[PDB]
Amino acid sequence: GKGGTYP
Amino acid sequence: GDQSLEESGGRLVTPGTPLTLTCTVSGFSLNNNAMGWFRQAPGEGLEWIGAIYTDGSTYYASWAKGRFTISKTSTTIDLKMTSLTTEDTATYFCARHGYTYSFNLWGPGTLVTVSSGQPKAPSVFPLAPCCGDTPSSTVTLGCLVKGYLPEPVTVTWNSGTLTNGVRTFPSVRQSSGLYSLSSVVSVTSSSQPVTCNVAHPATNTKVDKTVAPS
Amino acid sequence: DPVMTQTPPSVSAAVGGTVTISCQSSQSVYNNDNLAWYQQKPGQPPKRLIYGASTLDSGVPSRFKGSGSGTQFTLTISGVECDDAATYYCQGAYNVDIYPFGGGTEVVVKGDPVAPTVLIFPPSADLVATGTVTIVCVANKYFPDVTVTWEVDGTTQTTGIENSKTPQNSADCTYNLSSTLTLTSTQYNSHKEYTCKVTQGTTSVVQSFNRGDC
Ligand SMILES: [Cl-]
Repeated sequence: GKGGTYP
Repeated sequence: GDQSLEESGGRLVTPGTPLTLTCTVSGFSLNNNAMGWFRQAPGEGLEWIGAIYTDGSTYYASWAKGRFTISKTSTTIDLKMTSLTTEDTATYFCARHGYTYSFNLWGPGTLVTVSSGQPKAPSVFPLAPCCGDTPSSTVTLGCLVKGYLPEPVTVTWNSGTLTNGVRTFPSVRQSSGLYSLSSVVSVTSSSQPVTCNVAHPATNTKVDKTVAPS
Repeated sequence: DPVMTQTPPSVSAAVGGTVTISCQSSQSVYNNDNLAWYQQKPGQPPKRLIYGASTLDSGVPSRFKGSGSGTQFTLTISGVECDDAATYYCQGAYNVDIYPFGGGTEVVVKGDPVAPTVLIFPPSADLVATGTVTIVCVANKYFPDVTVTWEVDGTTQTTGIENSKTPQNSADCTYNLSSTLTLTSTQYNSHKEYTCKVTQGTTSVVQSFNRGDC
């Protein structure tokens, strides 16, 4: 669940 | 597009008093993006406090575990802080996680001041050249903004319509804990009057000072 | 919990020169390249420059290059400009849920020499009436760094002095400086000549006033 839709 | 973050809640707090900061997000989903909180003590380095993942699981820096709590709604994350000491005085930032596991969007920050001082409005004094100085085609006039707590103050000239030739210095904290700064502006000596507009959000005070060339 | 160490703490380079900053990680970063670089200027949030060790973020000049893999990384600025004066941070990601930052590197950019203009502002009558006088001296638009001395009736002051230097100008690398002398009104009223002396290498500029003239 870490990170995201963009770099 | 319009992707943004904005932190709020920063204020003066006495040691031991709890404080919650809020980070309001725009233009993306917290179901698809993790978020972090960070801080930077005055003159010191950026440091990670903790993170909240898309499922609402939380992760903290060793020193922050137990004292700091992160939660979120559809559009906000918060940072519930307890057992605050002067070491927690800092600018607090929220940032968005990217799939490279670095932080790709940052808010402007909110200032937390942990202090046994009291919220104190600035006293504003005009800065003008000594009476009997030989005048010029231009003159530099200013405002001394002193004795306030916490930061920040805003200083404008002619209600934000005068920006050319404005120099506003960084605040300095005196050994007492109070802050001071000056702002100066160079204007044509023939020009209309200049007024500095000082606002202190913590005390909701505004002071105007029209500075006579002396 | 992984630790990033950044060197050097500080570096100075001339406009058009090259700066190199190093980051060591205590453990291999995730996928050997989850390492990011950020720029931060005073009063601003950090701005990510590089992600995945070598990819430039959007709205990042091509003069910024990131390299390295595993535990050793480099940021190089090829053709430094006055806009690149800032503190730079590295941040790793890992198998573990920790997002550590390096301690920072301050980059000072050496521009063309410019002598200061120096102004002194005597205290307003209402400031004297507070029982504490603040005398404000400014050194406007200069490079390289100056030293300030205060004299009262020709005697060098050793206390009550506070200096505040602006960030480097993003076009021309120049500074502004405020220096204040703080005295009781009783001390102010028992001396005549107040002098701000600003020295830049072998040149000094004084601004003085006589309390009785203002
Ligand atoms: Cl999204």
